[PDB]
Amino acid sequence: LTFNVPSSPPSNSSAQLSDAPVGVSFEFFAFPGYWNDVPSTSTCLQNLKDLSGTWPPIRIGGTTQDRATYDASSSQQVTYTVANAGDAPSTLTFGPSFMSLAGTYAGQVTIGFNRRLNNLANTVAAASKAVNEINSLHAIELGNEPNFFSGSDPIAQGSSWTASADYASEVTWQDAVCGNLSASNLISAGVFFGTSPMSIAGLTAVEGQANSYVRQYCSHNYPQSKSTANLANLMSHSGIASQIKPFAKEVAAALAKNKPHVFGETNSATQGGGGISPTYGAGLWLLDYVMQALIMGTETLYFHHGTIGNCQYCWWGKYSMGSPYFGAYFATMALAGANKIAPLDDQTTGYAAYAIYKDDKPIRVLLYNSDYYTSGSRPSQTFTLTGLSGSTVSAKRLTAAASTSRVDAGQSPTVAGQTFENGSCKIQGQSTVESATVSGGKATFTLQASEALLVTL
Ligand SMILES: *[C@@H]1O[C@H](CO)[C@@H](O)[C@H](O)[C@H]1NC(C)=O
Ligand SMILES: *[C@@H]1O[C@H](CO)[C@@H](O)[C@H](O)[C@H]1NC(C)=O
Repeated sequence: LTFNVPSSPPSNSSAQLSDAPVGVSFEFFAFPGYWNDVPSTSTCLQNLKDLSGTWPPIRIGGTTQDRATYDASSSQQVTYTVANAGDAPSTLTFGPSFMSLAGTYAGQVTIGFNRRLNNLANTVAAASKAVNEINSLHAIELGNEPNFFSGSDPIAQGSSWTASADYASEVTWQDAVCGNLSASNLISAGVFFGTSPMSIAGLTAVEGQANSYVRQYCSHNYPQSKSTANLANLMSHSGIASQIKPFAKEVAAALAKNKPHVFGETNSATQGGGGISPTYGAGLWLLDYVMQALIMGTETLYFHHGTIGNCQYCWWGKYSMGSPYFGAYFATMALAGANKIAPLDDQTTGYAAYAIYKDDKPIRVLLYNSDYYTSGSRPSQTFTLTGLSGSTVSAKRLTAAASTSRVDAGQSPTVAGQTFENGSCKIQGQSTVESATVSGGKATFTLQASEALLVTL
């Protein structure tokens, strides 16, 4: 199989990309623990900034943002109790210094505040403090996954919680927050899990003049639950194309309002992840999902990091690295300084090829073999690229022993031979770069099942 690399961006290219499309979401209550108690956080984020030149954008939110109340007179960043360190708190408070800690991050920061408890004055005070403390503030969410609120939540005001109820609530909360802050272009609106029963298409229809308050429209996407866990299905190249397709309408609806779309919270599987979430294959999902989502028109994807020590989809923890970080790293490397990406394949098979442009010139090609592999002879697929200049190209390979490979259990993936230190996220090992001949403007590469290859032109 053979892909031509066009000399300028194809018609099915992505829009002009963000300086750092691969971002990170941190569970609200846990954010200070990530900054204070998890030495890998600093280095894992610095490694990605080292590739792209831009700090990964971050988002601080999740279900616990709708369990949280702002305490203007607390000198604590976050105050809560849990019976078991693996549990998320049922209630918590956060001080101004929570926003101050967010404000120490140099990359774009999105922070999520509470709408479920209907404490509008308290959320307005939190928003004003966020604007004062967070120089790199990007956006503020007013409620997380409002599609999961019910008639028993304060925000529902003793009436059924419907899509229409949410959309009207969001307009009122956008107007109150922005009116109080004399602000516009600030709110990360929707924040919906999937596209039903609430959608960006429905919300945008209702926003009217409240769109000037919106910074971006936000979707959450988790392809699987612990119950639908299937690693082959997750990482499948054509399966990813199907999986994201319902969001195309959402992206269209945001961009029609001249507002970017984001996946402001996304990861492989729900409830902190299941048995497939810590695997290399989940990293390969992440890599390909990022590329397809950006071509679809999303600006940024923010990959969720949950309870410290009880999070299967996390890129890192206190003591160990996670296989999925390799997908985030490789994605960041593929996109670094790039203006555009285009799909060279038709997304009907397991095999992907993407041309990556800078200044409307092809600079890299990303190749992906999504075939699932755990035992026996490992299959492979040859990829031929045409329209190349020169005598030679270089490549870096992402591989591991198996689709199931976990860093714990000692089957760390490698990115061009390198790994990341448990407990620090420091880069380890000698980088190996592959060479391939160019003859008649053609080069051929071989990817084993469950591999990716980044070719530099
Ligand atoms: C600001 O917030 C309050 C709720 O605290 C709301 O009643 C009021 O209408 C808001 N003011 C403006 C100007 O939007
Ligand atoms: C993108 O367009 C190219 C032609 O320029 C076509 O070969 C390829 O299949 C297309 N891919 C998709 C996913 O539309």
